[PDB]
Amino acid sequence: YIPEPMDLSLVDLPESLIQLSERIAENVHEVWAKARIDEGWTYGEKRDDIHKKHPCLVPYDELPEEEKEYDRNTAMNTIKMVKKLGFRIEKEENKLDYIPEPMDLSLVDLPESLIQLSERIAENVHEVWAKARIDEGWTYKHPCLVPYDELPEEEKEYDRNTAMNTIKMVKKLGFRIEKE
Repeated sequence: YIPEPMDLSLVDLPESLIQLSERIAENVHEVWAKARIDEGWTYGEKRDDIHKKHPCLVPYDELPEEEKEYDRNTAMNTIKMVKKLGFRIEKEENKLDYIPEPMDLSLVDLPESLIQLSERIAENVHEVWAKARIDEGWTYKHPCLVPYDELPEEEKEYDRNTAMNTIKMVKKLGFRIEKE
């Protein structure tokens, strides 16, 4: 099995999609902070995994720039995937006082075309994961290094709901995704 992820190296994002990419990365930080603060986590300068302290539990603007890169690139890469498949994307606080306010996607409905788009994203994301690690000498050592088709529906439901949630964030942020 040789994973072949989509080549995004030639797609170029205009300013409106760069900004969309950054508001997505911002919202996934808030989702993460609400999730863990409700789990009983708090800010501390160094991170303790058993006393539930962590330093990124901060307003997004007070995160270090390196600390923002991972989500920004992931969000940007998903937008590029959507672009390379031929989809248009068009329209239409103090540290101690920080309460994360993630978007609510509970009621965002996705048409069937975008649900399958989400599935296509999840497949390629799994493909990027495999190649990266298969390039570093891994082998089936992980049992997820399989064709996306031959993954167990337990894990395939996870990747697909992650991509589905990004597509919902785009729609709640006022954008429209249409083929051609």
